[PDB]
Amino acid sequence: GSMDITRFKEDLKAHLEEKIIPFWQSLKDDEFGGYYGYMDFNLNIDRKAQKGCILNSRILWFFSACYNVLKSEKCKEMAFHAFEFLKNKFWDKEYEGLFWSVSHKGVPVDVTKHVYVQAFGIYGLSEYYEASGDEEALHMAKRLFEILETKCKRENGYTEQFERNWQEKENRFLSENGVIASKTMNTHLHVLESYTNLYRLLKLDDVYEALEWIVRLFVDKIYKKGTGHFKVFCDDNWNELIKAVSYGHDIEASWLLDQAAKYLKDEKLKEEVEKLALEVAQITLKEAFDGQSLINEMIEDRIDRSKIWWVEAETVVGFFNAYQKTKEEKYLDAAIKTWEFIKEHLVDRRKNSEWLWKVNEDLEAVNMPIVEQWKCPYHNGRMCLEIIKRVD
Repeated sequence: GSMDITRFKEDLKAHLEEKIIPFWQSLKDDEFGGYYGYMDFNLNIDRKAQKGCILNSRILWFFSACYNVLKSEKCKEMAFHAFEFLKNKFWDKEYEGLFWSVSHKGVPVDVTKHVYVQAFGIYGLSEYYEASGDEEALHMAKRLFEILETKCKRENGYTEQFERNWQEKENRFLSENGVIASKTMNTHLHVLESYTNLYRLLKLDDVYEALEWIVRLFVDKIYKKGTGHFKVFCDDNWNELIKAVSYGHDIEASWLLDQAAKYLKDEKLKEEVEKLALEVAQITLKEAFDGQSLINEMIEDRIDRSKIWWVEAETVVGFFNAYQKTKEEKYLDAAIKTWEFIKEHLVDRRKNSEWLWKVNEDLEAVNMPIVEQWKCPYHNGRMCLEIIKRVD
């Protein structure tokens, strides 16, 4: 460690406690349960917004994680609130697993079953089990795992979308030209993430084997060897639909794979994964870090240089992780620079706000919501919690 690293940690801990935690506490829906589903750019909450399951599971994970790391009793209470809504409204009592979305009152809006949603369920429920000891949370997380492995898994990865009763259907995620992507890196990344958390807490052999399997899938099929980049949207055989790179997903995968590797019982695979993770960090730094922050994506030869909140959050963690593994100061410098960028350009200066969704390539704010089904406390909250955990 160092003086700079110690002060970096102290800065992030203060930010988490003084900005992020109180903001998300204010989204608690005491009328119908869970958390309100939308807040616009002008900081207006739409209490009647539909509630996404992934957003609720991310809030569940976040408050549970805050308790597990900081021991805030209030955060545990906020986690309980999210857990109640998951159990009561998002959990399908008849066919099991988690609905895609419900109304603000909890009425099912979209009852289809997506692997992306089930994975975040496992991630949040396992974290909540650690926080609370609630065996019901454990049971649901285990059942989600069993359903993914026995109903959704195929030889080359997971089929990603199902009817409510687990009959498979075509996926819902589309390429930029509107073609359905049957295999997506993002869905499979969050399976990996959730299985790592589940194994961390349960050490069960079935879970271990599935963790190793999805890690191997990333090494053998999803990673583009030597390039530092993963495939993004693919057909059913992991052939790319478009030449595309998502730099935020790359750098997130780098440290999530490195994290999974710590549990691997195969030393040869562990060595390969650690090498892969470092290659991704090195190339991300070289290609996508512009001196102050990370750009977003490149589709064919078209580069999006917008600065997106979650991309910058994952960059801080991914580069700090690379520093820890290599002791190369360039990664530390990039991590702290990216945080200073976030502080100056993405942390909302208005009262009663949090982080902006994005600024454009000229660092101008763009009208986007502060809270939405896809904008959560998980990426930025986890950035803070990871540094707090990692710095002694």
